[PDB]
Amino acid sequence: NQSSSVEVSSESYETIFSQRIIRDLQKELVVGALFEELPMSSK
Amino acid sequence: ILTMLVEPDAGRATWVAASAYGSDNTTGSEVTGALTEIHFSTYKLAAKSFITDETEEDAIFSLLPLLRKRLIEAHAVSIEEAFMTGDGSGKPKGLLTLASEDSAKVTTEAKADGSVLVTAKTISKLRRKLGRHGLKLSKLVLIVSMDAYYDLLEDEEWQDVAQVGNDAVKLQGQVGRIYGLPVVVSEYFPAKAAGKEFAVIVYKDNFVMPRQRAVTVERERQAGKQRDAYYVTQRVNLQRYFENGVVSGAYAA
Amino acid sequence: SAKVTTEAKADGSVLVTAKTISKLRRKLGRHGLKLSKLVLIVSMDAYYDLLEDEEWQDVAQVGNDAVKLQGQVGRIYGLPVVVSEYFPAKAAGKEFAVIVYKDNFVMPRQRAVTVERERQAGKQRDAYYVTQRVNLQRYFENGVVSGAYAA
Amino acid sequence: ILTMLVEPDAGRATWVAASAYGSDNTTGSEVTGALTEIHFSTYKLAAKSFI
Repeated sequence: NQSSSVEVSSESYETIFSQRIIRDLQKELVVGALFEELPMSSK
Repeated sequence: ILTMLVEPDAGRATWVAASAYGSDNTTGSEVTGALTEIHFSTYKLAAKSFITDETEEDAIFSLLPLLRKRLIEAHAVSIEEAFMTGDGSGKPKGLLTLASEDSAKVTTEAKADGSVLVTAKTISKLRRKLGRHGLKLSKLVLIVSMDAYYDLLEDEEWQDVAQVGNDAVKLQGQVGRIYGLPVVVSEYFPAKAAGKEFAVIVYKDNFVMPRQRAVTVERERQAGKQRDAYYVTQRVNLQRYFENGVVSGAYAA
Repeated sequence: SAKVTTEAKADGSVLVTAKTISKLRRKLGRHGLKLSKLVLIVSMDAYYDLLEDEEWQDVAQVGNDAVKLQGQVGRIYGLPVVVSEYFPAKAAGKEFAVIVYKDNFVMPRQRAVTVERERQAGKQRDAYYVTQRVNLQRYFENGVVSGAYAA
Repeated sequence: ILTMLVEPDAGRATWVAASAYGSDNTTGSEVTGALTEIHFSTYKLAAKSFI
């Protein structure tokens, strides 16, 4: 703050650090899993 | 200040060749990631008014409730105006300023003089610049100026009943949903002129209101001048998470 | 300065159409956003011109209330129509319709309509006197818009 | 004559800088207002006849 007669040393004592983690809207996946499986047990 | 963490982007795998089965290249490549952060702040809004202890007697009716109500309503007017189009110098950056500085100011062909009106198709064309967030309709807010609303009321594409269902203008005189977007009229838009915004669409969930203290009223008695000072202060700001979620249309240059 | 000079001519080259009437609501400003608190008044010639309006002819255009099926015009753009015959004569620059903010107007009055009779025996006459004191005033300086024929 | 009163319009506040967080500018500006009045009157209309 640095305006009173008594203030704090560094901004890290004026700040609240949060572990909350956020992400934006992400693209969707469509053609990844629309076809049907074909299991091969050989080469 | 308050800080939150933003998770990084995505990574890619690799297609290993068939000749690398007997070497360490079989296992592929590396995927690295680094976090980031953002911060929020606040701004202070203040106003005051004085009432000498002799004008109270020097009148037939009281004048205090008028003073207090004027204080509160002035405070609300200023905060809403600043949220509309406040700059960044000591005041929150207004929605229109955010849209302009994000290059989301779509310059339409409507004219400020009045040669060309504002059509509903033009309003709906702004949804493109929203990008990925424009696909969903329940998460959007539409706000139009007064003159935009009056030009909407005279749209050739909404007159006939056969053109637009039962909500034809000729039968109602009012316009409700435009292209599925509800219509809200606000009068705090800038003055009507060339290159000025007349409608804005925002992603509602992207914006937050950091706030430290609410509106507080303090009363001080100044016996040295025989007055009754009143003080009203608050600390708010308008902040958003990411750099997207707003689009604004403007008249032609 | 709410007299809107529209395009309808004073002879009959251009008629008076529903769009001209509905466009006046803009000049009402903030008051024009609520239809339930307005009144529209049109003259004889304006009403007869509306009866021939091109945009109220067909069933497809305007619901079931096309002119061809009824022959009279009721609600227009949501505004009920009232016909009055006391407008000035159809001439260049004169008016043919008016929209008023109803609640903005009051009619002050000091005394009702009173009748007094006097007997003048010197002339064998009975004089009858009818008097009243009224006026028409508004609260604030707005709420009325009128459209006029072209110059 | 009958006279009524008219309330004034709205004011606005100010955003103070952080540099003035301790001085006397931390309260910003002042909002003021004055009232107004209107008037009403009447006119007289009359008619007469004899028989």
